[PDB]
Formats: sequence, structure tokens, C-alpha cells
Amino acid sequence: ATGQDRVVALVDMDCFFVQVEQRQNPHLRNKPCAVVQYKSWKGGGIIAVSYEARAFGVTRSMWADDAKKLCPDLLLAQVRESRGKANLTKYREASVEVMEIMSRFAVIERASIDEAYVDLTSAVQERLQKLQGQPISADLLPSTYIEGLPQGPTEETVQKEGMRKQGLFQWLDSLQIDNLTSPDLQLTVGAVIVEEMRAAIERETGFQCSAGISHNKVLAKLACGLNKPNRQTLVSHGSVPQLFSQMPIRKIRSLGGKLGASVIEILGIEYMGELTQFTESQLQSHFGEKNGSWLYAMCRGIEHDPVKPRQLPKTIGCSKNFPGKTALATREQVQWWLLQLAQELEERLTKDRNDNDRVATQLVVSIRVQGDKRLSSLRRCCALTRYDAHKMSHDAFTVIKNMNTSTEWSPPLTMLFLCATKFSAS
DNA sequence: TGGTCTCCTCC
DNA sequence: TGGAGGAGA
Ligand SMILES: Nc1ccn([C@H]2C[C@H](O)[C@@H](COP(=O)(O)OP(=O)(O)OP(=O)(O)O)O2)c(=O)n1
Ligand SMILES: [Mg+2]
Repeated sequence: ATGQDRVVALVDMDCFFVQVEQRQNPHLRNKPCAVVQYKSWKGGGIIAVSYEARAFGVTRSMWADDAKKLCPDLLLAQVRESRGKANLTKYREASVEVMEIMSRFAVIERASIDEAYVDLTSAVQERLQKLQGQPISADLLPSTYIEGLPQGPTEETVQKEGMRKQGLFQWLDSLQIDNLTSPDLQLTVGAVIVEEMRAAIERETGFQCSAGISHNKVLAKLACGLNKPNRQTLVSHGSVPQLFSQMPIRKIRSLGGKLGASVIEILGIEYMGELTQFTESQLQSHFGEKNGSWLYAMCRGIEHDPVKPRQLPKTIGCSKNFPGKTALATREQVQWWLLQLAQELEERLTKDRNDNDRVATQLVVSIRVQGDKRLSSLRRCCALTRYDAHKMSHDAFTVIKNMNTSTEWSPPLTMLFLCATKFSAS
């Protein structure tokens, strides 16, 4: 198998939170700007950065005071604060706009707030039967890059738009259109549809996005990041060997952490391509049966993880960190914040019930204690029977009350997390 | 480092 | 009728 059975796209919103704030406030459009939370501490922590601001070296998690040193004219929008904490409602509602448009075209898997995988196989087939064997014009692909192209010989390729076009021209001239079963053709038609999905998103919301088109989710996701912002990339099966030959392992989705580090360390390699020299059994012996098989196929551009038909979140939660000296040290402090979180949760749950005809049946409560390395010190669950903040906050307190070893609380709490899960039809 | 989150696997 | 952790938005 060559892993060419599907056409898969991944659509990803450009500097998402920034665009949401720029739509609402025209003064921020086409300028260096960032989205911050909690203005009183070092100007706020940056959570999203415009491309104009990135050119100055501004990144996520920079304090805005520090970002102003790199970019003096940097403009800022603040996350809404409600019930004593950052509130992301605006961005979740903006997300809904985008997901709904995309779901008119095909089955989506909502992977995050601002990205969805699209399974385009069927849409591609139908379109190929509609076209009537007609040639594909370059005008149908005005923002598409073909990864690996242009190659060979040929005052045009000096500028980026010039390169894109020569690349696209070479691809289209070489396309055999008379055969409806050609994976390259399928991908091309898949890219035509994504141009239309992206045009629809921009028309109906004003947000711009990037997209990757390939044969699986991982290559689609890799493809998408190759030409940002506001552009889409086709990564064909044939492009993989050259692409993978200098592709750092950590750039592939799910290899950005400890597992990716172990591949590099154990095998003595740098690049995704280098993985081809190892047998499936060799990879299985190092990283386990599932990862080993996954890597064997992946380094050859083959992956089988399906686009799951799901556009609603499986969990609805909210949390607050209480770092250093702000750590919660009294029973009444703990009960107060549990109530704030519960109240926001109640509102979001109630909305979710009316919107999507479903109820959460489990409440998960998670905490961190001061001086614990781990990201969580304790997760406990209970039944969620009523969408009632007072009940949910009191029940949350019950199940964690045993952690106190002192009405003082010790050790102090650095984190609270309430999460509603286990949805069933209502 | 940061902060408010979601999805997944392992045992 | 679970809880810890990894990996990413
Ligand atoms: N660690 C993170 C990552 C993301 N986000 C939020 C803010 C982002 O705008 C949105 C989407 O995340 P992306 O990783 O897609 O980043 P952007 O959309 O901001 O930039 P890009 O244009 O590179 O996708 O999720 C966040 O709060 N914290
Ligand atoms: Mg994005």
C-alpha cells in the first residue's frame, strides 16, 4: 500500500485570537499586535501574535512589557475577564462560525479551537465525475503551493509569488487528467475544493487561514505549516522522500515531545527520512508495537488514522492557576474560586444543552498543591446530575476536602480545574 | 518559566 | 461505574 487511498485536508486559522480581535477592532488590522491576558502583571502574557508582530521577534508567552522592547508600536487586545478570570467565550463562538462553514463541504474532525481535519475523498470523487474530464486551470488554485516544485531549469522565480506559480505550472502540465484513479489528480481536485472552503470562510467570517492537502492527517498538518499565512500547500506522496530527508523529527505531529526525543536519542538520527533504514520490528522493539508500526509507515508518508466525524468538544472545563504567593491557603478562598469556575461552567453547560441536545453526566475536579513538580496533584470524579453552580462547587469541595492536612488549607493550592465529561443525548 | 484549555494512551 | 500522564491548542 502507498497510503494514497484518501484525500485529507487540515485547515488552520492564521493567528486566530488576533484575527478575532482585529475583526472587532479595525484599528488593529494590518498592524503588529498581540492578544494578552492579565494586564497588571508585566503588561500581560501574550497568547497570540500577528504576523506583522512576529517579524519583530514577538512570540507566545512573552510578557507584553518585554514584547514592547522588541516592537515599540505593538498594539494589544485583552482577553475578556469575568468572575475574576480570563474568559475565552469570544474565541469559542468565533470557532463555531468557522467549523459550521467547513461542515457544509465535508465531514470534519474538530481537532482544536482553530483547526479541523477534512476528509475529502468522496467530495473529490463526485467533483471528478462533474468536471466531465475537463483540464484543471491554474486560476482554480490561486493560493496553492506544490511542495517540491518548481524543479530544474527556469526574472520570475526571484520573488515568492513567481516561485509558487512556476511550481504550480509544472505540476499542472504534468497532471494526467484522463485517469480518475490517479492519487495526484485526486489531491489536485482536493486542493480546488479547499480553495473554495477557504474563500467561503474568508467571505462569511472575514478570517483568513492556511491549509494542507495530502493523503493523511499528519501530512496534511505538516503541509499546512509550510506556507503561512493565508496560503495552502499540496504535499503529494512523491514529495515525501525529499521533504523528509531534511525534516527534523520534532516537526511531525506527536513527535514534538518525549517520544520524538527518544527516537533521536536511541537511533542516533536527526531527520524523518532516516527512519526508513530500520525494520518495523526494530522500531517496535524500541518504541513499542503501536508507535513502532506507526513510525515505520509514517517515515514513508503512510498513515491510517481516520478523520473522526466530530465537531463538538467531548469535554467542557475551566481552570485557574494560583502561582507562588497567591496559592489558596484558606477553606473560604478555595470555596470562592470553585464557585466562580462552577458558575462559568454552568453557563457554558446550559448553552451546550440547548445548542446540542446533550447533558454531561460526570464532573472531574483536579487540583495542584504547592511544591509539586507534577502538573496535577489529584484528579477526582463525581456524578453531574444538575447544571447548578452551587451544587457543582459544593460537590467539588467535598471530593477534594480530604487533601487538607492543617480553617486553613495546607499545603496551599496552586491550581483548580473543573471539567464536565461523559455527555449523553438529552 | 508563563495561563486557560482539549484530545489521546496507558495500566 | 478510575486516575496519571503526554501532546497539542
Ligand atoms: N499554547 C497556546 C496555543 C494556542 N493558543 C490559542 C491562541 C491561538 O490564536 C489559537 C490557535 O493556536 P495556533 O497554535 O494555531 O496559533 P495561531 O493561530 O495563533 O498562529 P498560527 O497562524 O501560527 O496558527 O489557540 C493558546 O492560547 N495557547
Ligand atoms: Mg492557527
